[PDB]
Amino acid sequence: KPQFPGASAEFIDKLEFIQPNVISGIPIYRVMDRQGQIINPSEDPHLPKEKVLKLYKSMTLLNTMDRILYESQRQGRISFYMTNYGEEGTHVGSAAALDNTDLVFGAAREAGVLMYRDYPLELFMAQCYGNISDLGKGRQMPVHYGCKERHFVTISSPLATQIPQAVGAAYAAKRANANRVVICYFGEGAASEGDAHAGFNFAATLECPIIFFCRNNGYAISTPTSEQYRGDGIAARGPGYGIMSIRVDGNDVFAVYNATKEARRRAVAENQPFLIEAMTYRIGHSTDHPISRLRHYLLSQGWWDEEQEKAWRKQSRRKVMEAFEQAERKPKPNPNLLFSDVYQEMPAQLRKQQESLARHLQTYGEHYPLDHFDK
Amino acid sequence: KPQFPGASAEFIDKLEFIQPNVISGIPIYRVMDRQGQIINPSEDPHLPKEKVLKLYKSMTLLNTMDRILYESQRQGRISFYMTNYGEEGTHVGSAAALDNTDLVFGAAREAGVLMYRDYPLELFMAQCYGNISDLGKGRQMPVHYGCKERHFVTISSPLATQIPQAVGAAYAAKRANANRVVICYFGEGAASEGDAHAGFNFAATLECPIIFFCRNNGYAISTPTSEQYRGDGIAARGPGYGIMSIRVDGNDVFAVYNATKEARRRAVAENQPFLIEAMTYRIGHSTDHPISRLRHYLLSQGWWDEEQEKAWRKQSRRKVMEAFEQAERKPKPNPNLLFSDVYQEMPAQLRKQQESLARHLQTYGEHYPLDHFDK
Amino acid sequence: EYGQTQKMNLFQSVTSALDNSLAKDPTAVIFGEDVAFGGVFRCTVGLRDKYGKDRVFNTPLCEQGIVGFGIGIAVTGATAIAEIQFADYIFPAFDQIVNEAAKYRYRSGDLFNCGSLTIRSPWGCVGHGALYHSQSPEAFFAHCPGIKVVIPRSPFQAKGLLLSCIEDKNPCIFFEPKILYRAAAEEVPIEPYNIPLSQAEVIQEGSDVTLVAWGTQVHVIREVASMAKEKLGVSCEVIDLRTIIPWDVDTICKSVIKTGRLLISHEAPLTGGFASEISSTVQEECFLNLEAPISRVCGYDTPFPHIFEPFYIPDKWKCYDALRKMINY
Amino acid sequence: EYGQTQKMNLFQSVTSALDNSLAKDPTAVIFGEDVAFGGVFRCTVGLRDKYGKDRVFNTPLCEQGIVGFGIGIAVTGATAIAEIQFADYIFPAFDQIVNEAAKYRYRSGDLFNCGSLTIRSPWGCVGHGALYHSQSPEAFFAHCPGIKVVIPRSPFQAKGLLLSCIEDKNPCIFFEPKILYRAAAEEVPIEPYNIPLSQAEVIQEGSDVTLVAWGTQVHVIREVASMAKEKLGVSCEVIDLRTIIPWDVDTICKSVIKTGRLLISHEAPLTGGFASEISSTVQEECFLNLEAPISRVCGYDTPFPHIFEPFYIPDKWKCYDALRKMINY
Ligand SMILES: Cc1ncc(C[n+]2csc(CCOP(=O)(O)OP(=O)(O)O)c2C)c(N)n1
Ligand SMILES: Cc1ncc(C[n+]2csc(CCOP(=O)(O)OP(=O)(O)O)c2C)c(N)n1
Ligand SMILES: [Cl-]
Ligand SMILES: [Cl-]
Ligand SMILES: [K+]
Ligand SMILES: [K+]
Ligand SMILES: [K+]
Ligand SMILES: [K+]
Ligand SMILES: [Mn+2]
Ligand SMILES: [Mn+2]
Repeated sequence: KPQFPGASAEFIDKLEFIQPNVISGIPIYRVMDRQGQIINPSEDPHLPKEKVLKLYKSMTLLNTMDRILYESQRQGRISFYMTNYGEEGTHVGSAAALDNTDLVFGAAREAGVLMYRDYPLELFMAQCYGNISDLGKGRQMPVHYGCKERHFVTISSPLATQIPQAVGAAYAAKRANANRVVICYFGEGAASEGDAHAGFNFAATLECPIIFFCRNNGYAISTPTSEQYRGDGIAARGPGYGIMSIRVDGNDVFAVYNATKEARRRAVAENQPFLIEAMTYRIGHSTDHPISRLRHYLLSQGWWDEEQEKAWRKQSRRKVMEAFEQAERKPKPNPNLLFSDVYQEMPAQLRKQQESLARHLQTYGEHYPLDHFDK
Repeated sequence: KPQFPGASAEFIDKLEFIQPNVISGIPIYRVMDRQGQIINPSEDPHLPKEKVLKLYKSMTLLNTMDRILYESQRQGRISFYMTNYGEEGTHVGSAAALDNTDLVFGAAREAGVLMYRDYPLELFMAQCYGNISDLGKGRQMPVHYGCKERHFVTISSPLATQIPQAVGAAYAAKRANANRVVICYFGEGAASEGDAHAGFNFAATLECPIIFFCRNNGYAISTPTSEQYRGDGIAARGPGYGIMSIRVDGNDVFAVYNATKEARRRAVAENQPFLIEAMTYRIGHSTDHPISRLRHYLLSQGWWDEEQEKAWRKQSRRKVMEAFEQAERKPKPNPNLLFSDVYQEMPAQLRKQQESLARHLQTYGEHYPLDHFDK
Repeated sequence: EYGQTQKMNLFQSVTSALDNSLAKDPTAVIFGEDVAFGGVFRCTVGLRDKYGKDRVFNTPLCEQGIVGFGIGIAVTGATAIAEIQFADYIFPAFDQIVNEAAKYRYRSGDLFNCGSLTIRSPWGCVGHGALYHSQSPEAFFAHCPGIKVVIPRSPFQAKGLLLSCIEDKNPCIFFEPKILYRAAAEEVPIEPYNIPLSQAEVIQEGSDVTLVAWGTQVHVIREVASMAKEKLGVSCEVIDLRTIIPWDVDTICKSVIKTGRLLISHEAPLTGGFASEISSTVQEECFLNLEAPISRVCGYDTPFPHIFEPFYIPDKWKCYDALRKMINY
Repeated sequence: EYGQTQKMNLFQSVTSALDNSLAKDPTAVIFGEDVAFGGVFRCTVGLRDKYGKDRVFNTPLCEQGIVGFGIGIAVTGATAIAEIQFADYIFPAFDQIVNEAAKYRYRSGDLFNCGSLTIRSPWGCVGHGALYHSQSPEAFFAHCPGIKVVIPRSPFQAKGLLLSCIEDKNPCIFFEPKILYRAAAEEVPIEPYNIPLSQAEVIQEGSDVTLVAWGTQVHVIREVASMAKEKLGVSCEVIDLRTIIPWDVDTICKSVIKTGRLLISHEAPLTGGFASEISSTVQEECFLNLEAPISRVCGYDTPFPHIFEPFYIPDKWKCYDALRKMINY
C-alpha cells in the first residue's frame, strides 16, 4: 500500500526502531570439530585422499617457507616479510573450491592461494629478494605477489583498492560469457574503507559473478574489532546491499571449502555476488589451528601418520632451502629496469632520465652497490 | 562456544546463506493518512495549534519562495536554482523536533530547515543573487546556504562529504558535554558514496550523538533506486553498522517529527547514532503531498479554512516579493572579496595578486561589468 | 582529407568518438552516473539504445567505485570508458587513479595493466559554476607518472584526441571543456580518425613571442595574438599544448628558441599549476635564448568564485597586459 | 634560549609537541589508525594513558573518514590532530582535503572553518619502502589554495613547526620524514616553543650558489655544499624551505639575487614537483641576476622502486654533479 519507489514495504502505525542483533549474530558454519571429527555427515564434502593431502601439504609447505623467510628478514637478508600463520586454512580451503582459471584479487595475506595453484618456491623467493627471476622486476616490497599464468592479480599495499576492481573484472567476465568467477580477499579492517562499500554495492546493482572473502582475524595491526565496527562483523553487512552472506570457521578447511564451492556455483549461475566471512585468529602482523585440525582428520581416515609427517617435514624443508639458496645467489635486475613499464612505451623524456642515470653511473659508479646488479 | 574475537555467535552445522529481505522490507511509519486523519491515537504527538500552524506556514512560505526564484532562474536573473517540492514535510517535521541549537549538516535540499529556524527571506535571496548582504560573500553557487547564528553548516556541492564531518562535530559535542545532537541530511544517491560508509561506521564505533536523516525520493538525477542499490533501501543498512534505524513516510509531517524527536532524545541520552530514512517522491532535480496532507489535518481540528488560506497565500506572496525586489537592487560585493578567507590571513603572495587585480582594473576596467559591484 | 564531415559541437563530437569506439571494439563499455539516458551534458545520447544496456549503463553514485570498477574491467583487457560527472568530483577517485591505475603496469612488471581505461570528465569554467562546477585539476594529475592527461580545444580536436586516448595502451584522463559543449560547431569527420598524444600543435606561426595554452584558453590566446598584431605590431606564435603529460617539450622549446619569449596561460591557479613545469623546463633548455622572463597568466590562488568569475579568469586583457610588459622588458 | 632541553630523536620530538598541545589545550584530541597503543612509529606513546581514552583514540581503517571526522571536530572549534599512517595513504582523503578542508572558510564567508585541524603523516624514502611506504606527496597539495603544507628537517625543527601547525588557524598538513624518526637525536626544549610557518631558514651562508631543499634532503644539500667547498672552492648558501605552501618567496629570491645560481632538490618526481614552482618564480623575480639555468635534481618520473632505491634518489653525487655543471655553464 506504500507507493514509494525506493523500497518495497508495508505501513506500520507504531514507532519502532530496528535494533541490530549483535550478541547473537550470524552463526559460524563448521564441518569438523577441533579433533578433526566430522560433525554432520550430510555436510561432509568427502573430498578424495589426494585432494585432502594437497590441502595439507600446501598449508604445511607454506608454513615451512614462512619460518625460513621470517628468519631471513630478522637477519636483514630480505627487507620485509609477513607470515600466513593461522590463515593457511582460509587460503587453501577456498582456493581448492575455485576453478584454476578463476581470477583472484587479494589483500596481502594469501600466499596459500598461490601455493595451492603450484606457484614455484623460486618465484615467491624471487619477489622477496627482488632478484632477476622476479617477473615484478624487483619493484615492489616483498610479499607482494602476482602471477598472470595462475590468474592471481598482483597485490598492492593500499587496503581495499582491489575490491571495486575485482567487481569490474567480474562484470567483464559476465559479458565475455566466461563461466568464470572472481574472488576478492580482504581483512575486516580493510572492510572499513570506502572502497569496500563501493565494491559491495556495485557488485549487487551490476549483477556480478564475484565472491567477497573477508578474513576476520579480530585485529587490524593493533586495533581490535571493538574499535573497527559495532555491527555483527562483516557478514551482517552483506544483506543490506542485497548480497547473500555466510560466516564460516576459518580454522576448518572443509567449512571454508564447502561455502566457497557453493558460492562459486551460485555466483556463476546466477550472476550475483556472495559474501563469506571466515573467522580466524591472527596467530603471528608483519616484520585450534587449521593445520593441526586437518592433521587430526587425516590421522582418522588412516591417510597420514608420524612416519609420513616426519618425511614430509624433511622433504619440505629441503625444497624450501634449495629455493632459498638459489634466490640468494641470483643477481638483482639491471637498474635500467627502474624506468620501464611506467607507461607501456617509455616517453622520450623518461628515456632521457634513463640515459642520465647511465651517464651518472659511468662517472660515479664506485659509489653505488653495483656488485650484485645485472649488467 | 565459538571463541572468535570478531563476532559473538553460535556454531551452525549446516550450510545456509543469509538471504536479504527486500520484497517485504522495513515497514514505513505513518501517523496520518492521505486525508489528514490520525491512524493510531496513541501515536498522535498532539502538537499545539501554534506549532502545527508554524509547520504549515513554513512549508507553504518555502513553496512560495521556490516558485518565484525558480521563475527568476528561468529568466536568467539568478544563475541556478533548485526547488524543495515534495521535501517540505521532511524538512520542517524534522527541524521542529530538534533543539534550536542542535547543529545541522545538509546536502543541498533543506531550505525548509532554515525556514523553520526563521532564516530571513532577504538572506536566502542574497545568497542566490550573490549580493552584498550575502554573508557568504557571493562565492558559492546559488542554493548553497549557511548560517552560523542558526547552527546550519554551509552546504557544499560534493555529495556525502558532510556525513563524516557531522560525526566529528557530534564527537566534539559529546566531549563538550553539550547536551546537543547533530543532524546530518543526505539523499539516497549520496548514501552510495564512500564517505557515507565512513560516517556511519565512525558514529557507531566512536559512540556519537548524531541523527542520520536520509531522504529517499527514488531518484538521483536520472538514476532510479533500482540502479542505486539492491538491498532494502538505506534503512536496512543501519543495523549492519550497529545503528538503530527506522523508515518513515516523508509526506507525513507527524511521522517525521515523532521519529526525529525520539531519535534526538535517545541519541543525546545514550551517545549513539540513529538512522531515519524518510520516503518521499521527487516532485520537481535542479534548473499525496506533505502540504495538502497537513492542510487536511488543520481543516479537521477547525484550525484553518479557505479565508485563512487565501489571506496567507497573499501575505506570503507579498513578503516574498518584497525580499525579491530588495535582493535584485542590492549591488554585488567588492571584487576584492574574491581574495579574502582563502586562509584566515591573506598570504603576502595572495595580497600581491589582489593588488595586481586592482592595477588591472585601473587600466582595463571599462571591459569589466563593474556597474553593480560595490566600490 | 578524412572522408565525409558534419557540423558538430563538442558534445556531439564526443558522442561521435564514443559511437565509433563501440562500433569497432566489441569489448568497450561506457558507465558512470546518469550516462544511460544520455548524460547531463548529452555526451552519451542514443548510445544505450544503439549498443545495449550491458554496454552503456549507470553506476551507483560513488566516484571511487567508478574508477576502481573501470580499472577492473581494463585488467581483463576490455575497453573501459568511465565518466566522472564534473572534473571537480574526480577527487574521491584520486587514490584509485594515482596509487592504482597509474602504477598498475609498473608494479606488476607488466604482468597486469589497465591500459584500456579512459576516464572522461567535463572540465573548466562555465560562467557561473563557482567552486565545484568550474575546476581544472590537470596539475594535480601531472605529478603522477603512469597516467596520460589530455585536453582538446575544439570538436574536431576532441574526437581525434578522445579516440587516441581510448585506443592508447595507458590509463588516460580526457578533460572536456564544458563551456564548449554547445558553443560553435565545426566540421568533424563521421568516421574514426586519430590525433597523436604528447604532440602540441602550432596553430599560428609567429616570430616575436610564443603563447601556450590548452582547452578554451587556446581561443583566448589566439585573440591575444590578434590584439598584439593590431595594437603592438607584435608577431605571436600560438601553441595548443593538447597533452599535459607526457607533454611535447620539443615543440615548445623549438618555438622559444625562435622567438625568445614565452607566455603560458591557464584557468587553473598559478601556484603548482602546470605552467610552472613548462616554464622551468623551457628555462633549462632555452636559457641562452630568453630575452625576457617567461610569463604565467593564470587563475588566482583562491577557490573558483561564483559572482566574481569575470574578475578571476586569465582573460584576454590580462594576457594582453602581461604580453605588453614582456615585450617592453 | 628555550629553557631545559633533552636529547630527542624526531619521533620523540613529535610526542613532545603533542604532549605539550594536550596539556595546554583541553579541546585537543589525537586520532587515527593505531594511535592508542603509541602508533606504528611510536609518535603517540604514553599519551592515551596520560590524557585519556576520549582524547587519544583509534578510528576505523578509513582515511576519507579520518579527515572528514577531523574536519567536523574543527568546525566546532576543537583542536583536531589527525594521523594518516603513511603519506602514501593520504590519497583516499584527497577529496576531503582539497574540496572540503581547504575551501571551508572561503566558501562560507568565514561563517565556518576548520582551522583547528592538523593532519600529520610519515613521509619520504626509508631505504626499502618501495611504492607505498616512500612517497612525498607535497606537490599534489601545493596546488590547493587554503591548506598549509609543512616539512621539518630535524627534531628541534619538527617540534617547533608542529606546534605552529597545531596552533595555526588554517588546516595544515605536517609531513614527518620517517627515515629521521630514530636517526640522530638533538637537544629539544621540553616546554613549548614555535617556529614560524612560511619562513625558510638559511642554515649556511654562501656567495656562489643557492641550494634549496626540505626534509631529509636538507642534509644531502648540506653535504653537497661541503663537497663543493672542498673539491671546487665553491661557496654554497644552503636553505631549508620548511613550508611548501605558502612558501617563503622573499628568502629564496634574496639569496639568488646575491649568488646568481640556484639548484633545488627533492625526493619527489621531477615533473609537477614543487621545484617547478620555485624555479619558475625565481626566474620571474631574479631573471636579470641569473648566471646559469636554475637546476632541479629530483626523483625520476617513475613510481618509487623497492630494489632500485639507491639508483632512484637525488643523492649527494647526483646533486654534486648537477652543481658542477651549473658552475661551469
Ligand atoms: C589505505 C591504507 N591504510 C593503511 C594501511 C596500513 N596497514 C597495512 S595492514 C593494516 C591492518 C589491515 O587490517 P585487515 O584488513 O584486518 O588485515 P589483516 O592484516 O588483519 O590480515 C594497515 C592499517 C594500508 N596498507 N592502506
Ligand atoms: C561527489 C559528487 N558527484 C556527483 C555530483 C552531481 N550530483 C549533484 S545531485 C546528484 C544526485 C544526488 O542524489 P541524492 O543524493 O539522492 O539527492 P537528491 O538530489 O535526490 O535529493 C548528483 C549525482 C555531486 N554533487 N557530487
Ligand atoms: Cl602490506
Ligand atoms: Cl548542488
Ligand atoms: K590492494
Ligand atoms: K556536501
Ligand atoms: K587508454
Ligand atoms: K591548524
Ligand atoms: Mn584483520
Ligand atoms: Mn534522491
